[PDB]
Amino acid sequence: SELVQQILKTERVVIPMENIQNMYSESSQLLYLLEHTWKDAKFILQIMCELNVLPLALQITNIAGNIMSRTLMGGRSERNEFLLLHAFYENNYIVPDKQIGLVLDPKVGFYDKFILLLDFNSLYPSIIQEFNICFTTVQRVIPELPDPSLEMGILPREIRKLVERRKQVKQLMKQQDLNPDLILQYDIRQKALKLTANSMYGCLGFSYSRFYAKPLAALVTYKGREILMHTKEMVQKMNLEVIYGDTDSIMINTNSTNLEEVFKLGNKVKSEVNKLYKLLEIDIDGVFKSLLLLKKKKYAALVVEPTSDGNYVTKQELKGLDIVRRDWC
Amino acid sequence: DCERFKCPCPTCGTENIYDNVFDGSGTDMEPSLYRCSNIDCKASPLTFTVQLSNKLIMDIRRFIKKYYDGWLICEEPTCRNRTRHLPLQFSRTGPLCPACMKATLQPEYSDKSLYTQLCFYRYIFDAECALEKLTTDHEKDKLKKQFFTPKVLQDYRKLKNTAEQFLSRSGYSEVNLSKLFA
Amino acid sequence: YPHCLQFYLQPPSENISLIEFENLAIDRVKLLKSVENLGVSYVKGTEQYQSKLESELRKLKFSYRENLEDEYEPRRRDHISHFILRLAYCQSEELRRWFIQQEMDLLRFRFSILPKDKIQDFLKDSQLQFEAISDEEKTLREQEIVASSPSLSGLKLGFESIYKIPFADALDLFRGRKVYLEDGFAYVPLKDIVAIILNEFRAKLSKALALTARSLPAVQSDERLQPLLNHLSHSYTGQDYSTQGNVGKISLDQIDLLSTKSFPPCMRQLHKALRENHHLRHGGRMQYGLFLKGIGLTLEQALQFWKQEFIKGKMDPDKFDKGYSYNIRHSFGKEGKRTDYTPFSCLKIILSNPPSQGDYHGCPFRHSDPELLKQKLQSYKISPGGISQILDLVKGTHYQVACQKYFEMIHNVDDCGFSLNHPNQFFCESQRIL
Ligand code: SF4
Ligand SMILES: [Zn+2]
Ligand SMILES: [Zn+2]
Repeated sequence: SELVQQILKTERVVIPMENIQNMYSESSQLLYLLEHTWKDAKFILQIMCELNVLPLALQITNIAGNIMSRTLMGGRSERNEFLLLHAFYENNYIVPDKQIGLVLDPKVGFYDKFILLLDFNSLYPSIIQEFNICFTTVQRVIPELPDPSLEMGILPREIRKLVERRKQVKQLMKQQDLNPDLILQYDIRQKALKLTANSMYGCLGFSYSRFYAKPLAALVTYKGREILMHTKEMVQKMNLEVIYGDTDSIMINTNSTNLEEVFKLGNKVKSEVNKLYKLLEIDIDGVFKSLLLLKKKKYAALVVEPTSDGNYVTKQELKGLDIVRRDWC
Repeated sequence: DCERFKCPCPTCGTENIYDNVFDGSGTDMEPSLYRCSNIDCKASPLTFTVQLSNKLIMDIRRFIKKYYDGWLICEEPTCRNRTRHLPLQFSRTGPLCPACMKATLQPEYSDKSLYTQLCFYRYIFDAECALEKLTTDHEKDKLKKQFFTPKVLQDYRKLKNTAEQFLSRSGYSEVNLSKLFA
Repeated sequence: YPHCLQFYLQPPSENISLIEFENLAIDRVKLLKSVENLGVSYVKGTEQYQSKLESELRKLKFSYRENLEDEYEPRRRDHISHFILRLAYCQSEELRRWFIQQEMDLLRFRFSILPKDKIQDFLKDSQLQFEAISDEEKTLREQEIVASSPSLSGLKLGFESIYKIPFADALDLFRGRKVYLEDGFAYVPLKDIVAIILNEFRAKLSKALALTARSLPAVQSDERLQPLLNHLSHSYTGQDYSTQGNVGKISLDQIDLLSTKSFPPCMRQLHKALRENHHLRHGGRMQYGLFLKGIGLTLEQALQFWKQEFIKGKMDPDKFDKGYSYNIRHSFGKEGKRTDYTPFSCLKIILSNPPSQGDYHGCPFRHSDPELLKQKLQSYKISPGGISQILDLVKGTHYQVACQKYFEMIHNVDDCGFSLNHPNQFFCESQRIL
């Protein structure tokens, strides 16, 4: 409904029941519903034509190793299980089978100076690799990480294969004069890899999945929690402020009026968090002119992406300010 | 932000309000229950302790009435719905209004009130404390010399006792350590 | 002095008064912060460091003479105090550090005064090997003890109840060749006894500490303990001494005169600034503003003061009504309660409210960059040695004491009289000395 004009950017004329008899008494508007359905399917295709669902899902399944016919249908158990089992049964185990965060009290208050958006894309695969956790590698019956002095085992090895394949993509991407075909191939491939990497930990918290060894999940949560906490106190040192936190996001204050030193502070903290751990990444994604805070998932802001020549496009953004009581004047 | 104590006079017909033990000004200060407020009339409400007692209970026994019947009200400052049929879905803050499906729900008489108010009662009947906390020697000695018998004291003691026991009966002052460190 | 001195253990599952709960919380936190301050002020063995603490500590109900088994009052208070604050600091390393470190040093002090017999017997009650030599062995082994270690001078070793040990926990007293050996039952002066006690204490204590932090969610389903859930180190003091409407009445004109001798650096500099600019931002005044209620002048008088400093700086004499003065007045109205209806405490002008370009609200000792601030403070006609020893503590990121030493100097009086926490208390003092 909304998507009709967000990505697709057109109109969606819709007709309830009581006008269906009107259109029974009508040839122009009935035919109009017909051509409307025509355009409906059309826009429905344009969805794929732009988002490139087909080759994306295709490549994913290719790397996933499971029935694409059961892929579109929706699932995270499949695109994790039927992938992991590939390797796990090169390692002559025997698995079981089928049967039947932290808020940080967002300090609401308008903000005037520029605001930066830190993304912890790839946080859970990151921490898991960083601390070499794998089923075989914990006396799981409160649990504790072993000495990293062992050789990395099974699951982080697969995570590492995925990460280095992302590295491969990022390396060969810097080419020039490539046919737009292989260009899009690369970019979409990278997207797909990031998709499954973010999916990764999901294969555990979903109790009804096979590998639901919950102590794993408890441990990982504890770890990421302390991760975020250290992050907060470290940047807190830096004479700045930290308004909103979440498992996979940090909305942070910047407290300045310039535009370039901003990126310097970005790169600064980008290296700071790396001083904690190398494999862990961070993304200096977006910049806000001024911003209002009501809740996560519900606020108002000015997306200010820096256009070339140090200029910037500025658009409003109203994340969820509806007016439900259709009663006013 | 609580509700004061209002009181009916048994003889003069007027009404009263009992905020703090002492009735106002400094060296002049006098006990609450001493004289009816209405300037002229000279009845002294103290001598009707027991009657006061009644209203005390017959008042508290509606505050509790509210809570266990606690309303439920909406939060998103537009919706403003009021009901009791607690719905079943849930989220971080708690449950969610059925209409404004994007918002929480709050109790009305937040327990914090109820306990606050019961403290507010137990406050103004336990003069002993406020007497002890008083600074100036001579004021204390003179007023005690004046009109703090065993009788007056004992009557305060009686009503204050009723209040205090009636809250500490069982709701809130306890924190069961045996479940807090397991 | 009391039985109190004991190694924390075994959470006491009673059931208690909510009031007493938050009471103990505040009390103990006060004790901690204080001990830290008192310590960082002087050096340990100085008798100020003793007198002051043994005054405060005894004042807050934790150390008196002999009584019954464990339901004696102050020992019980100590007990429940700790085993509450345990729930306080389970959410950092820095926090858990600070808590450990402080409790450590406290126990050190509070223990260093017990009578010697009580010392050794309570060590006995603590664990097994905590046992004492016979002083005959002092004569028998003076050569061994003295010549063995350099931790003793000459022959004058006092009548210390030296102790028998298992080497198995001597793990540094001996490998450093600092003690005689009798089949690992080395004999060491009391000093290292205190040392080892404190080290095993730190170990066991941290080992316990981590556990609760691994077992938090219970509290999450209650909100009575919402402050101590994670709300101690924040913008409430010990308590509101310099609160609304304390001693003071002074006419407008005198303010500037008093300024040059009474305004803590933050204020003083902001008042200079508004003396020059005659204009201020949306937030700024809302510090200075409430700070004035410190002395508590009447609104219409304060309104008049601000009017002078407003329209002389060309602020439209009509806006004033429906603009600034409006909220300036409301600052004594209905809502503002604990938000505006209060003055500010340094721990609100430090831990938050970032000060921006060219603005003045905010702790200088924090936000003012170091050497610019060096010349700046020096411009108050200050000996550079004081400025240096001050900037030292300033980079020690503990500032109240810096403000303190500054005042100490600028009035030359060699006691701070207190441990400052609120600028208005600072002011009431500065007026006290007159
Ligand atoms: S003690 Fe705090 S409020 Fe007072 S001058 Fe120093 S930094 Fe400012
Ligand atoms: Zn009457
Ligand atoms: Zn609703």
